[PDB]
Amino acid sequence: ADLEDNMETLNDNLKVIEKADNAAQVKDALTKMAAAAADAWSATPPKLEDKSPDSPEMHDFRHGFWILIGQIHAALHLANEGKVKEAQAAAEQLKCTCNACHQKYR
Amino acid sequence: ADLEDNMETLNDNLKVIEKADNAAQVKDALTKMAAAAADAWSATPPKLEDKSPDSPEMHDFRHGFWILIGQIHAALHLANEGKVKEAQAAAEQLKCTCNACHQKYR
Amino acid sequence: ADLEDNMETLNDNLKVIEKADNAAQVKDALTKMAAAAADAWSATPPKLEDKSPDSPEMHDFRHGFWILIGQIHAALHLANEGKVKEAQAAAEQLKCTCNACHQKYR
Amino acid sequence: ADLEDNMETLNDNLKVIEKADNAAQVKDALTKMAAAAADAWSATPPKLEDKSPDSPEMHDFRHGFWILIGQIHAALHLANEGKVKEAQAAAEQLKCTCNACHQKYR
Ligand code: HEC
Ligand code: HEC
Ligand code: HEC
Ligand code: HEC
Ligand SMILES: [Cu+2]
Ligand SMILES: [Cu+2]
Repeated sequence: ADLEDNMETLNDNLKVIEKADNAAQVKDALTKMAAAAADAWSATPPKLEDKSPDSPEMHDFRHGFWILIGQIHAALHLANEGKVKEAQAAAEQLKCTCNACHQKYR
Repeated sequence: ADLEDNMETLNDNLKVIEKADNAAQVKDALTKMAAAAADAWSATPPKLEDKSPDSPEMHDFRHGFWILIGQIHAALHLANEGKVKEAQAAAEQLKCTCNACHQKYR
Repeated sequence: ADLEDNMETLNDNLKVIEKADNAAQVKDALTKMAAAAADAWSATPPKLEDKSPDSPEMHDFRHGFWILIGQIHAALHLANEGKVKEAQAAAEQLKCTCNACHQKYR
Repeated sequence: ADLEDNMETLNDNLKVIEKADNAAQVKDALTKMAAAAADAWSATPPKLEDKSPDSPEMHDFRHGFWILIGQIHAALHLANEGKVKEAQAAAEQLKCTCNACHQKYR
């Protein structure tokens, strides 16, 4: 999609997890978010349309995305091991990368 | 997806990346493999239908999707950093994980 | 340290962790847990002294060592933000990875 | 310990990883760089002695060791499967997270 769209894609599935009924709901959000990640991972955001894509600062906006996905599929290692409340909670305790990025980069 | 088509996409991108020129195809191909081995996460294997789905075998079967998916995203990290070939590199070392499964759960 | 030793260390620091009181008292045994898991990662127990170091069945064994200290730090990663009972919770899913391996190769 | 000397632990061990020819040298070096990361993780650098441990400057700063030990361990993977060319070829690559959190927070 586009950097801004992707970001609402993840605003969606992150409350649909918090809402999560079952273990497929979670499983499906987490999918459509690492899906939704990668797409962001390759964008240049507003601010840093001045830093090279080689810049230390782009590595890191790009590494914010790294981190995120690791946090996601580690939520998926808890959705697929039968326990959703702990997966749900990895998905809340996830906003720490979210705000991390924004503050640096939005 | 069904397992063996997930596995086919997996294999097919493992060839793309192997035969890739630049940052995109690697990124695009590893982005595909992601969703792919994401999906197989839950998909169930024949040889483990006679183990509970909340068993240490089934845990340790899904756990190999955890991994896999990460070497993929770690490679994506170098793909998404311009380090084209060494994403191709990372692509090949992946294959410890893929195998390690096959020799346990195929 | 050889095998059994890295283990009980990993298995003592677990108890230390469950009961402990502060994020810095649960830190240092999640670091202990790790450091030992690093030294366990070179190991080759009896059930796999059987097979080769290039064996995939060797590679899968030294992969729960990858997983584990992966999630050890996902657990270390919560202590550091004042999240104690969450990172003591991570300490408890994290043993489905002690699980995985024992059910295969001990 | 205080973070200061942690950040010269890490550096030299890079000196001592690209000053290897074989496993343990590249396999142990990386070992203690993980301890190196582990303790630093908790410390408040000079430049955030004004912000709260709940703050997204800190969340992010100490997320940067999260990564690191991933990139380290991940290069210890290949160190343990025997792959020195591939774990050294990969330790110097971690580079772009050394110099990523420097430029931001150092
Ligand atoms: C590295 C990313 C991988 C590649 C390349 C392939 N796989 Fe797998 N895989 C696994 C099992 C138990 C099967 C059996 C299929 C079934 O029973 O229906 C498969 C299947 C395949 C196939 C072909 C299957 C066919 O009949 O056509 C290919 C070509 C293939 N896989 C390639 C196990 C696993 C697994 C468990 C965690 C890992 C991660 C991978 N395989 C990874 C790869
Ligand atoms: C937390 C993640 C873990 C705990 C807690 C324990 N293990 Fe391990 N383990 C593994 C093997 C292959 C052995 C063989 C023992 C031998 O060498 O004879 C063990 C052993 C233990 C022991 C008993 C030690 C003794 O004989 O005196 C305990 C209490 C124990 N383990 C607890 C394999 C693995 C492994 C593979 C990657 C995982 C990650 C762990 N074990 C993890 C834990
Ligand atoms: C690794 C970096 C990264 C993290 C992670 C990230 N964002 Fe963003 N986010 C950005 C950037 C850059 C912008 C501003 C992009 C722009 O203005 O074009 C942004 C902006 C947004 C926007 C503005 C949308 C718009 O269309 O104007 C929303 C909504 C948002 N983030 C939600 C989220 C949520 C929810 C999460 C976690 C589920 C998240 N973001 C995680 C980098 C990130
Ligand atoms: C998570 C953030 C982060 C990581 C990752 C990081 N640094 Fe540091 N670095 C810092 C901070 C903060 C300081 C300031 C040290 C102080 O005086 O407390 C620093 C300082 C240093 C120094 C100067 C030591 C001094 O006494 O001033 C060196 C050398 C250094 N880092 C090397 C490295 C290397 C090599 C790596 C990667 C293996 C690395 N750093 C990774 C944050 C980081
Ligand atoms: Cu965090
Ligand atoms: Cu990087």
